[PDB]
Amino acid sequence: YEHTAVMPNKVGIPYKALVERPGYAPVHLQIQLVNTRIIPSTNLEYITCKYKTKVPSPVVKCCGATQCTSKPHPDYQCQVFSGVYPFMYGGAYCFCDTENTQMSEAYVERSEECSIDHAKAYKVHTGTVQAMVNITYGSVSWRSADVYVNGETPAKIGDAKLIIGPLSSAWSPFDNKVVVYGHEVYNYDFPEYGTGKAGSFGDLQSRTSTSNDLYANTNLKLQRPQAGIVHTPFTQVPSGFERWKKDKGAPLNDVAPFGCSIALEPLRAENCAVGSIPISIDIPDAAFTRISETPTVSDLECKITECTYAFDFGGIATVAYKSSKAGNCPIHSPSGVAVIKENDVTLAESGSFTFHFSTANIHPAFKLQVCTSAVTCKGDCKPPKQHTESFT
Repeated sequence: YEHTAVMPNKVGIPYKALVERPGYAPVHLQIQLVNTRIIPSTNLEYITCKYKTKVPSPVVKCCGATQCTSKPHPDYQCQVFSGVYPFMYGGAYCFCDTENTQMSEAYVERSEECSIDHAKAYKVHTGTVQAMVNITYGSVSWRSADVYVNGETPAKIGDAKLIIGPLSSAWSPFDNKVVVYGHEVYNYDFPEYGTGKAGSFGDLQSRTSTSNDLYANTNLKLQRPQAGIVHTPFTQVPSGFERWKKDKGAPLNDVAPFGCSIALEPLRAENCAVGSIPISIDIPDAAFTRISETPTVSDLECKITECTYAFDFGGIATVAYKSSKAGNCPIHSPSGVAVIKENDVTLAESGSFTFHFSTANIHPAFKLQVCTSAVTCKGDCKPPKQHTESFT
């Protein structure tokens, strides 16, 4: 058999239904989401970190002069200072007194912390969405399995064949450009490709964690060594990675709508309850039984004892019933007013039983259906005083 419906995209609660083909006894289907992962497709543009300005030793070219060349280093800086006469330990340095020479040489590179703490700049496309469902039907125990959310791909949970999706809405918490740092992700909308602005977010952009070409823009500027002393002073804007790491906005783990955490390894968005899931289950024929051996149910009445429209199962009702034969058969309320905790009941001779339920209505109007027959419990005027509520 094959039963189709639509269920809500909510994780913790189960979705219950009664699938029934005439001639056979109904079987209770109960399928519950556990995970719901809208996983986009990401490619790593670069990883930005805090820089380090390495300074190879300055060559002091006594009497004469030493012009330099340009070199293939990131943010490399030449300039030569004139008239230094430096003073090392235990004497002066090369008394020419108009040396016309000094070589301040500074260039940017990755720091040792760059391999431990870096912010990766991912681009984002729509990608895919999947989940992991847990299903029970009839008498078979709970069985769970990862399943794609789309109309095409089926899934073998036990023996029954499952098809869910596509998701009723294409909304995703992410957007075209995101930044991953640590365990968290930020919707920083403008990672820069090869155009850094000297210390905002992108100032040392490395195409990967080990690229041998680090686009460095830090306004590295060399300065005169004053009063005749050998050192390579410089002055650059503070790190942009440090600035972003300091004054970032809130993460997307804490401002994402629809209440979803953000797993990082596939860069998922777990349990983000929005929309609906079309559902189509294919149950084995063996799961059904001939209606001859199941309890026929007639001479039925439903008295509501007491209830309250809270999230939890704040409801009790009792149905009186005149038996046909002893057995065990299911319950389900297909209406949207009430949701019933109990799945199956043992009907003995004159079996009158009770069931608990939850509702959001002041005066309910749900109709219970117990083992191939329907009884309407109008319900009483119930008082007031995380779970399933229609609330319409």
